[PDB]
Amino acid sequence: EEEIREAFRVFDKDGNGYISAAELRHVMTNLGEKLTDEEVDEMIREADIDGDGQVNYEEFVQMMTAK
Ligand SMILES: [Ca+2]
Ligand SMILES: [Ca+2]
Repeated sequence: EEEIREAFRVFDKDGNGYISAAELRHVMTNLGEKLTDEEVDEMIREADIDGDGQVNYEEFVQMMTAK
């Protein structure tokens, strides 16, 4: 849907394909709830399921969607 994807398009402001923790916090800002840098690091954790040291779009799905 646009909600998830298109807002994700705004989320990736640069459209680089890759999400940083800092951008997680952006999405968090969009979400209303803004967590601090500390938590943003936890965003790497919760968002980084593949374990590459980065947050990607696939993982953006894997974080919310999960399994
Ligand atoms: Ca980005
Ligand atoms: Ca990753």
